[PDB]
Amino acid sequence: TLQSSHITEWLFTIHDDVKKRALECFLETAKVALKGRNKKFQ
Amino acid sequence: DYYTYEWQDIREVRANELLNHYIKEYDIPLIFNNGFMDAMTCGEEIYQCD
Amino acid sequence: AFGGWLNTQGGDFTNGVTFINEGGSHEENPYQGIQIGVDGAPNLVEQGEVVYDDYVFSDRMEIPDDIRKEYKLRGKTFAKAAKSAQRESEERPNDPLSTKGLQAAMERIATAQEEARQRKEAHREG
Amino acid sequence: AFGGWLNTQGGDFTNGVTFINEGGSHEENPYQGIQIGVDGAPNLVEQGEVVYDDYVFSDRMEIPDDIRKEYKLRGKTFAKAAKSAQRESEERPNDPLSTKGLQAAMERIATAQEEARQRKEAHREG
Amino acid sequence: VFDFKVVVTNPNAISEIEDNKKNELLQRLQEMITDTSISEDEYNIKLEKLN
Amino acid sequence: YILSDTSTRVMEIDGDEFAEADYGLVVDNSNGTQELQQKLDTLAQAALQTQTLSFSTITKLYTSSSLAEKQRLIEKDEKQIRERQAQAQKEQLEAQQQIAA
Amino acid sequence: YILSDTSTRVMEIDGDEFAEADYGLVVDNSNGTQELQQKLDTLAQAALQT
Ligand SMILES: [Mg+2]
Ligand SMILES: [Mg+2]
Repeated sequence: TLQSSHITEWLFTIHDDVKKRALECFLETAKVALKGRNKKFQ
Repeated sequence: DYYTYEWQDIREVRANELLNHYIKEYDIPLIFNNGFMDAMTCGEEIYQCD
Repeated sequence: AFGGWLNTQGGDFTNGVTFINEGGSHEENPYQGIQIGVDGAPNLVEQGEVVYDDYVFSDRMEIPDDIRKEYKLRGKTFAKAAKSAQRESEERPNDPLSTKGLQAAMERIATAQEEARQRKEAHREG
Repeated sequence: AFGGWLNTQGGDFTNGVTFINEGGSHEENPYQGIQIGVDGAPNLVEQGEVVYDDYVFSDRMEIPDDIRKEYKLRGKTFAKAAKSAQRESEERPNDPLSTKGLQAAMERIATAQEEARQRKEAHREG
Repeated sequence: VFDFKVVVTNPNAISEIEDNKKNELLQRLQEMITDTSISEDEYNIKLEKLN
Repeated sequence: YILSDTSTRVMEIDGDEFAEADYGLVVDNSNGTQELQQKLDTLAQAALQTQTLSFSTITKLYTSSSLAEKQRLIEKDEKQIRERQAQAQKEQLEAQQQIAA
Repeated sequence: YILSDTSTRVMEIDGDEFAEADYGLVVDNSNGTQELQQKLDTLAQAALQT
C-alpha cells in the first residue's frame, strides 16, 4: 500500500509546492497590509 | 572562534550556506523531479544554471 | 480624505507627505493655525502648506527664477513644488523606487527653501 | 419604558442616554424631583432632562441662535437637542460607529451648554 | 501533515548589515520606552521585556 | 543575508573563479556523509549529557547543515570546558596552599 | 453566573463589538491544539510530582 502511495505521490509533490508558493505570496500581501493603518495587526 | 576554523572549512561553510538556501527557496527537489520524467521518456536529463 | 493618501482596498496607504488643509490661514483661524503637534509647542500650519518628514514647505513664499533653473522645480510656490514631486509617489506609496525617488526629490525642495529663506533674510537687514 | 432603551429580542439594550420622564418638575414632585443617585449627594432631575455620562441636559434652558449656528443644534431646548442628536443610536445601540457618533455629539451639546451658562452668569452679575 | 513554518535558511549566518539593522530597531525600541514609561516605575519592567 | 561576515569576505582571498572541486570540496550525497552526519549528532547527544556540551551549542549543531561547522563546535566547546576545569583545579589547589600558608 | 469577574468586565473596555478573530482569538479543533493540551496536561503531572 506504501508502494501504491508512490504511484500518486507526484500529485502531492507539485501540490506541496503550490502550498509553499502561495504562502510566500500570502506573506508579502500581509506585509503591505501592515503599512495600511490596521489595528488588527497589533 | 574563527581561529580554530580552517581555510577549507570557511570555504565549505560558504558553499553550504549558498546551497542550503537556494534549494529551499526555489524548491529545487521538484526541479530535479520533473527532470527524472524526461529521463525515463527521452533518455535525457538536462538543466541550465544561469 | 485624499490628501497625500491612497485609500484603496480598505487600507490607508500614504507616501509620507501631509497635505495640511481645511483649516485656513494664520489670520483667519481662531486658534491661529491647525496645531498639528507639540514639540516649539505651537507647531502651526495653514491651509496651503505641505509637510514632509517634520519639515514644512511654506505657501506664502515664491520660487525665484534663479532657484527655478537650478534644482529644476515645477511650481510657482515651494508648497506647490512639493505637490508635484509627489505626484508619482501618491499612486504607488509602497514602491521601493518611489520612496527613494521622493526622499531624493523632497531634499531638493528642502535645500532650495532653506536657500531662498536666507536670501530674503539678508535683503531685509541690508 | 422606551426612553433611550431598545427592548428587543428579550434584552434591554441601551446606547447610554437616560431619558428621565414621568416624574414632573422640581417644584411638582414632593421629593423635589426624580432623584438619580447619591454622590451633591441629592442629585435631582426632572421630567424633561436627559443624562449621558453623568452630565444632565436641562430642559428649562433655551437655545440662543448664536449657540445654534455654531455647534449645529436641532432641538429648541438643550434636552430636545439631546433628544434629537441620539435618534440614530437609540435603535442601533451596539454599533461601533453610532457610539462613536453619540460620543462626539454629546460632547458638543455639553460644551454648548456650558458656554450658554457662562454667558448667562456673566450677564446677571453685570 | 501540515506545518508550514517560515524558517531561516541559514540561521548561523549573521552579517554586518543584519547587525546594523537590529541595533537600529533596538534604538527605536529604547526610544519608545522613554516616552511611555512613567519614569522609575515601569521603566525597569519594559527593560526586562527587552533585555 | 544568506551568508555570514566571514563567508562574504572569502570573495576577496583570490581564485574563487576556480571550481570548488579544485579546492577539495565536492557535493556529496552518499552513504559516507550520512554516516558521518549520524555519527556527529550521536556524538553530540553523548556530549550533551556528561555536561560536555552546553545547551547553547547543541541547538547550533541542529541548525548548521554542514559537517565541518558542526565538527568545529564539538571541538570548540570541549576546549572551553577543559580549559575551565583545568583552571578550576588550579585555583582549588592554590586556595588550600594559601590556607596552608 | 456562567462568567467570572474579569470576564464580566471585558464588556466595559472599548470596541468589543469587533469579531474576536481581529483580536487574536479563533475557535480551533485541530491536531495542533490537542497536541498542546496533553503537552500541558502531562506537564502538570510532571510538576505535580517533584
Ligand atoms: Mg542571515
Ligand atoms: Mg459560575
